[PDB]
Amino acid sequence: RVVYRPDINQGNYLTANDVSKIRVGMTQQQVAYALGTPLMSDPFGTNTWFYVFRQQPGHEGVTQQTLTLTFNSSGVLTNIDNKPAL
Amino acid sequence: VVKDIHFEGLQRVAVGAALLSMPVRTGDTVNDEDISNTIRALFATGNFEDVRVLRDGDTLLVQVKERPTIASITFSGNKSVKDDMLKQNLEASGVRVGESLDRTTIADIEKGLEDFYYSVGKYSASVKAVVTPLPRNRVDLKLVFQEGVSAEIQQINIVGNHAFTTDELISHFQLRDEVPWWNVVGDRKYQKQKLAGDLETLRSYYLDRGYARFNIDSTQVSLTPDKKGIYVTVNITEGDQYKLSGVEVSGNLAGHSAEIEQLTKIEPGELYNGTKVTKMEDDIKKLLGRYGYAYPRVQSMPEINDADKTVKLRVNVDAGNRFYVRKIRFEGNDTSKDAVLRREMRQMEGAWLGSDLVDQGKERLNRLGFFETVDTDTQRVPGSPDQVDVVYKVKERNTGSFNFGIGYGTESGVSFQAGVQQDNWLGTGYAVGINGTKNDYQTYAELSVTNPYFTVDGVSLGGRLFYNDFQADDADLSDYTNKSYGTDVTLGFPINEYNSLRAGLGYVHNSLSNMQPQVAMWRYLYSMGEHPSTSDQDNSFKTDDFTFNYGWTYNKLDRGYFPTDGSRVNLTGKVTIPGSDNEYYKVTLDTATYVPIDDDHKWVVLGRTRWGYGDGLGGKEMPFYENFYAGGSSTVRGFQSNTIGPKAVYFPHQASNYDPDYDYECATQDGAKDLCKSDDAVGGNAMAVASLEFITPTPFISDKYANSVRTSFFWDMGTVWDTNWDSSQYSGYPDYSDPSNIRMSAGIALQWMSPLGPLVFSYAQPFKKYDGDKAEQFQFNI
Amino acid sequence: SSDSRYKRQVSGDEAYLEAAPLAELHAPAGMILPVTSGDYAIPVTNGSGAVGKALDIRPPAQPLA
Amino acid sequence: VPDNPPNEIYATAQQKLQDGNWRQAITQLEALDNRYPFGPYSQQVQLDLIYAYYKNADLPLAQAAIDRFIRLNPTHPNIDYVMYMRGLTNMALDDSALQGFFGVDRSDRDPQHARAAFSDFSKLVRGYPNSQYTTDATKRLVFLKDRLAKYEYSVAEYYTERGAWVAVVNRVEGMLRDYPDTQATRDALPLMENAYRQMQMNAQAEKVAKIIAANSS
Amino acid sequence: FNSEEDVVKMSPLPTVENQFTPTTAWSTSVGSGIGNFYSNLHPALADNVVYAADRAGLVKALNADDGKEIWSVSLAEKDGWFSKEPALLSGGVTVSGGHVYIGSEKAQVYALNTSDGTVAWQTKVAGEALSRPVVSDGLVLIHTSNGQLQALNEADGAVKWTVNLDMPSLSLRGESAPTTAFGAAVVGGDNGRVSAVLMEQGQMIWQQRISQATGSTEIDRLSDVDTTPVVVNGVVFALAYNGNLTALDLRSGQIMWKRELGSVNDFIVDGNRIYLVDQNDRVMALTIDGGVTLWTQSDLLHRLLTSPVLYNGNLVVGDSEGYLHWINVEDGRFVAQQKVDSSGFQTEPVAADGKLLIQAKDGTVYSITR
Repeated sequence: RVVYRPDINQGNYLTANDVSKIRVGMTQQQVAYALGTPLMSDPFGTNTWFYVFRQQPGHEGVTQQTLTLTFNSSGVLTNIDNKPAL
Repeated sequence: VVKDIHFEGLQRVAVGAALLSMPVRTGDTVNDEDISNTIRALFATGNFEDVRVLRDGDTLLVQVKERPTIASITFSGNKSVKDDMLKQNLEASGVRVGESLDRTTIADIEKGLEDFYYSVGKYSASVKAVVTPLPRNRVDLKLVFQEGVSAEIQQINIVGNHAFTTDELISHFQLRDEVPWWNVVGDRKYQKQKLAGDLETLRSYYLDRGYARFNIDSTQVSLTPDKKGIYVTVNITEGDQYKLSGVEVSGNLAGHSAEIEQLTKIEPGELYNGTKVTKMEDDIKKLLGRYGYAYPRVQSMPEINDADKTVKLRVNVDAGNRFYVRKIRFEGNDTSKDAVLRREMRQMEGAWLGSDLVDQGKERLNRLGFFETVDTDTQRVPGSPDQVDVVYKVKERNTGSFNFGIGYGTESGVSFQAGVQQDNWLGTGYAVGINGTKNDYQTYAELSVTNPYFTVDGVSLGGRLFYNDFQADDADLSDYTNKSYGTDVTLGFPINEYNSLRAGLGYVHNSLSNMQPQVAMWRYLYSMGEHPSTSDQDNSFKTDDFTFNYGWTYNKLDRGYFPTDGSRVNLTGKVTIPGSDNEYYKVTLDTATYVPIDDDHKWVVLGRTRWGYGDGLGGKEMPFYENFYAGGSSTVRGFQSNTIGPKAVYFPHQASNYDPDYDYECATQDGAKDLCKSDDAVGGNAMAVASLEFITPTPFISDKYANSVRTSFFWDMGTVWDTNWDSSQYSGYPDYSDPSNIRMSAGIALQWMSPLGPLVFSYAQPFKKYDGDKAEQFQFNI
Repeated sequence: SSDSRYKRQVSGDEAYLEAAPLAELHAPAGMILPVTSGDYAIPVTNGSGAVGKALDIRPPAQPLA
Repeated sequence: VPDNPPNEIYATAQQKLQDGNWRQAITQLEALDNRYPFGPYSQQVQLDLIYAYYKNADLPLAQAAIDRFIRLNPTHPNIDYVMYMRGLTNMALDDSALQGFFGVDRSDRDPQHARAAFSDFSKLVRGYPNSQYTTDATKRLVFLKDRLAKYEYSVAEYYTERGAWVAVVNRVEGMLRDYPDTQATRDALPLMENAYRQMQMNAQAEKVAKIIAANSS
Repeated sequence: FNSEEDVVKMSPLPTVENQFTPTTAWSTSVGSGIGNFYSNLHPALADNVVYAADRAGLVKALNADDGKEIWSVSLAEKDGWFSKEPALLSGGVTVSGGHVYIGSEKAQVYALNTSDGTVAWQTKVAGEALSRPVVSDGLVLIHTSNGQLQALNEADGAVKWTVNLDMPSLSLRGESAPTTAFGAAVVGGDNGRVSAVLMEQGQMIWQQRISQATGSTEIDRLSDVDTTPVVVNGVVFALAYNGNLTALDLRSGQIMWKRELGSVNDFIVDGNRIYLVDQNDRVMALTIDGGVTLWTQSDLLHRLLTSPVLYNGNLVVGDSEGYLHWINVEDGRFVAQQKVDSSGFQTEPVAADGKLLIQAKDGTVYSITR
């Protein structure tokens, strides 16, 4: 069957709200505890951080929200990564 | 200055060892200080008490009483009391096996038993604890226990009570006065905590009722000196009911407000009684828990106005522990693979609190019944106030299966009834079921195979592969032989997890050679148009049948080893597409239900029933082997196994390609040579079977024992009527067109599911049948 | 389990005498590769007891009593 | 069970041990332990019982005797013997060879008994890296590390199929931090790569592919 | 099913001497009534009349008569969650002259000043009922062993001075109830410390710790410790719930004559002349000389007694199942020649003059004299 599949999630939801709570840069400790668990732990090098929600609900809709920041210091960033479904 | 003297008889802590144990170290200026030191320390050590200062010349010479140490406790007297609480109260008393014996501690265990009786309730302090120092090192302790006393507690002293009838309250309680002759449901007995629980019983009772000033204040215990007529008195302080017309709330839950508003959607008339909104609070509670929290602090604080009887309730509402996510773990996985159990799980990392997830995993386990400590441990994973570890216990037993029957063929090739089940073969990710009844000339071979997954969407690798060369041989095989051979294999995408109408492939052909000489057989072949014979058992049929069938299955069951909440449902229906010899419309129906009639559940009523009918090609009689046999076996017992309904009448035949002489009872070479009354029950085309039984603990066994042992009692009822039947020829013999073959019989059934032996001992005493049913008396099942 | 063992040295393979490639993972000098987190280093021993089979499978000592 | 004068007690027992029917010997030694506890049999009888148990592969009896001795005696000249046998029995806890034989083996079974084994052994070496025991310790140490690498491989590739491919990711990061020294781990490296594939994450995929090239397994 | 108890030493009937005729001049029942359920039953006699009541408060009067028993006041309350529930039957009874004083199971006061038969004064008050109503001059004063003092005072039905005292966890079946000696409202040790709350408006006069009224210390309890007072010659013999002796007078612990020898079941400690039956079923007639007397015939064993009523020198102590035991002058000796309503004996009798007053669990008024 390529007709249907039970619905698919990779959660820890969020919104541009707590995003607005956040901005470019503040100590990797503070934000680290602020927006939640670091979803994709960069292994090596670039403190590249990946707030991505993924949603595939049954053959009509989607949400691939992807986020990445860089904290190579006291927690300093200049990193833009947000995008809806893709 | 001493020589650490000679002892014609020293044994214990010794010349030197005792030399130093007491203030009598060789080389000492000793004063009477040391003498009293010896004396007292001798008492003191708790290893030795024969205490003296007996100096020859001035050399200490002694008759000893050597008793180290405590050696033979004798828990004398244990009526319903076990020796273990005696032992544990013993170390509680400060001495034990392996303890230094200070004869001081004695009375303690007296008390240690005496007071012990209180915690039970019933108290008969008779504590005969006597010690015998056996004079080398041995000690024999006689621990004689007399406690004649019971907690038979009936003081329904219920007072302060003028709102709910005392008797109503009693009914709330666990102290009644009559043993029903219809069902065991009554209570009369004690414990401190039964007390408290009943306190809450009536309490919750009231406050639930909407009480808001109710409390209890009287607790006056009394027992007669005879220690049995137990009267204890209690009084309360009632509350005030209300009518509700006022509401307040405060939320810091991040965004679920008017969903509450209209989630309740009350209108201006509704009454106060509190537990209603307690379930409103559970509403909004799990509402948020699903939304993505775990521990908000949310309370509904009420008020008390009667000065207008005007009450308004307030609620504080936090947001909670949104996102604590850590991997899942297992413990108790020891022969099962991680991966298969993970195939069980449906959980997903990277979300927020879902009860449905973990508790369904619980239940999915419960379904398995090979292994059980269903334990979802989901504590905060330490540190990073950001996550929660997930971990899982299970307790296992070596569980494996084989069924067969006693004999016969040990005089012959080791004969096999081999149905064997690893059930760790699903430990291969897929389980195969195998039984062949490889009987001397009955070569039954089957194949059942299921991986629950071709694909995880639910499609399960389920296949059924068939052959039997059946000969039915005692003195010949040309009475009949079958190359019989068919496979049915499922295909279904079960989208709902309880809806399945599916489309697997169902085929058989069989080679049917030299069949039997019985009247039904003849007319059935006549019905096939293949008019049969008159004196042999030699004929032909090659059966090739083509299936279009749908069927639906619905089962909710808790425990895999042994359910309690039993609702299992299985239905099959076959519309047979042409090129089949018979285009049969076959309907087969079976259900089973546990109703655990109690919440301790030790009491479960079981009802099981089944329908089987064939309506297909109105235009053929039926290809027979789709027959029904039932009864006298396990679903019924006391009778011949699977023998019911329509009989089997032979027709005058003189060969089978040699049916042997001195043959079937009649209508052949034995007895009558003509048609006769050859009554050998085989049933008709509509079968109905049902057991009506109850299941109850024999508590005379350990909790482990009953955990493995099940005791029940059955009424085993079946009838099978052949929808297609005659009276014209049966102008003298019995017939079948509606349920009349109903019987009676009841039995005791006992099964121990020991890991190496699942054990069936039954005494079903047969107390009704009909014609063609034979008696069954003693045999011990699988 | 006896496969010519359980008599003078531990079971299991002797291929962990020839265990998995314990190889430095490869990138140029001057990079941090935050891989490593534990007590797993195996030194160049001189022993440090017996290597092979003829050893004591027997307790390192026994008291007559 | 004998109560000869107690050396002949302990001797009829050890007579059954050298006799090899170690059950009757254990009965006899317990009776000695049943009768007289005051002095140091416990040391002698306990060694007898531990050795007999674990040579019979009486695994939990071995643990029990070992522990109740180390409570009776947590420091003698036989520390290596006992701690060694503990790591061994912790191993034996993880895997049992009784169904392993129509073609069966346990490669991704109870983590925690392997935990106990690894703990005992690394403890012992960081205390006692100088014994015939130490060699077994390191041998089985790398063995179990690789073993549980494969356990992880089982579990994580299971996800990968099941589609916790990001959870796969962080698991692989786990074994990374664990050890890049055994071959399943090598094999896994491309699995994290696969995660990068399926999760649309591109340059990281390039990088992991380069690492797959670099350590080439 | 049946394995919870052990053997008990019992010596039912080893000796009887027919040297007493326990005749009867009447022998009457109105039938339980009693059942088996604690309260203060006794054949109390007023001016040659015993007003025998069985259950549902049924009173019928045998007035020193060969067994006619009629003063029909057959009364359980008109009402309830049963509408005349008669059971749960324990009531306070008093006759002051011709006035009946009945509390019903829960402090239910009823003044039947017998002139019409059932004389209709009632006041229903909350609480519970254990002991007798002690009418000190219109003052229906009761202690119930919930450490409670109640003054149903009938110029209105009840004028309330409520003095709830200390109590231990186990309610003392030795009940405290007012015993008046010279204004001496003598009420015992509620945990064993004897308290005086004498009414002026409800007035705790004095206490003095005496002994233990046992409720929670795992000690000797078995002896029938009728934790009850006997003020006489000033010296008060209030049984305390640990089985040790004490004598207090001048109100006071200024004497605590505490000679212990053991513990007793039945006592009347009358002046100095003591009549004491132990749980050994050994009776002494103590004439104290330092407190030493045991005349032990434990040849009877563990049978529940009823208050030994002496008449004609004749201390007839009633123990269950048709046995009363008639200790005349000789001590501690009698002859056990018995005929009564052998219907078990389970609570105290109240007797009168040299005759006998008995009331049965099944029968009511039997005249077992000579």
